[PDB]
Amino acid sequence: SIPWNLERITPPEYQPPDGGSLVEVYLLDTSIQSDHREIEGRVMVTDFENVPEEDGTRFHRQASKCDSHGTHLAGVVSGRDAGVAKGASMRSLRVLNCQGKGTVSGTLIGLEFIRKSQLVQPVGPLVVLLPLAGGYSRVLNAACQRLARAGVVLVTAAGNFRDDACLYSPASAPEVITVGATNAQDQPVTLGTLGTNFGRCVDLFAPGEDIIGASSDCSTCFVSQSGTSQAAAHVAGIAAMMLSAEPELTLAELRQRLIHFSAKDVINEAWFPEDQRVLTPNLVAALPP
Amino acid sequence: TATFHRCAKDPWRLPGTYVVVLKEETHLSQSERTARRLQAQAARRGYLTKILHVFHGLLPGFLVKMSGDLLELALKLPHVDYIEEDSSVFAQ
Repeated sequence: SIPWNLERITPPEYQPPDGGSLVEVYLLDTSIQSDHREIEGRVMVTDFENVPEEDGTRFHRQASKCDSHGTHLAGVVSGRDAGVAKGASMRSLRVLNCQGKGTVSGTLIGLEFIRKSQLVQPVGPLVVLLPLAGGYSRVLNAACQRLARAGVVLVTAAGNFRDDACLYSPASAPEVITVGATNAQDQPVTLGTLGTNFGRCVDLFAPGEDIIGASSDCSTCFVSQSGTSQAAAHVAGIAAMMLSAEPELTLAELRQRLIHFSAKDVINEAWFPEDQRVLTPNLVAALPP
Repeated sequence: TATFHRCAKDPWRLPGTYVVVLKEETHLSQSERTARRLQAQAARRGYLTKILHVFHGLLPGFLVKMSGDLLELALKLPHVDYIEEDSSVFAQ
């Protein structure tokens, strides 16, 4: 009757009809199918684009393929039928190409564009979703830390490398809320021979396996996807809902609310390497009652 | 004390493009002048450079397309905090 992940984040059909309406969520991702019925009118496509050229001289830039990742994530955050925060407005920036590849420099220019946009026309609290990862980057971590210090909430994917999230960015930036992925059995997600990252740089886990969301194959199509990007999108939606109910929350207070309302000790720590079990938070995100 | 950094995951590096990060309170006018000074010093050594972007708002600095041979010279520019070689990010 309801996608497993929306039931999982509901404290024990998906009820909130217009959650997160005071918040604007910026998405730095691939292109999006902005006329998909699930997200039409809810996502405003900015003029921002900074992407590297695709690999392979004979690449075919089909819109359904190019838009797959970003369209699904925009749906997870604010989608009409399958979204977490159905009242949140979104603004999309294109920093990933058709193959899902971007650059640290393009991501930096995008984070700057968000701050410039805010200064020109301030609205309510902002949440920035970064469903991407690269190697540890001093400059990307610094840019995230500065935007967080300026009052903006950042949420990122822990990474899908079954490795310590501290070796990746923006996952390793302490000021960013870093999200790992769990499945319907509340266990860490396996993705081929890899899976969710773990360790002290992860703040919490959220549903990230077989997540129903908008499919760019057609204007009413839905598809299931898995990964720490989907888990981060759940936390961006939960944060938009918490900030819309309590708009005066600081970043520290919001982080405290996310931990307090999470389900505790449901993950079997045996999945993580031995030394990472005490360092990895045993928390799965949920909405407040 | 200006330092150089490049991605530890060697296949994810993007050599030839560098983010020159200036000290925290550097003003935009100073960032633009530092980028122009880099181009002039590089040209005296026979190297072309291209300033792709000048940063202001979060981090002061600029993005430059140039040979990494110019990195020792670039680290001596006024206001430089550090220089990072560009690298890849991936959808998760």
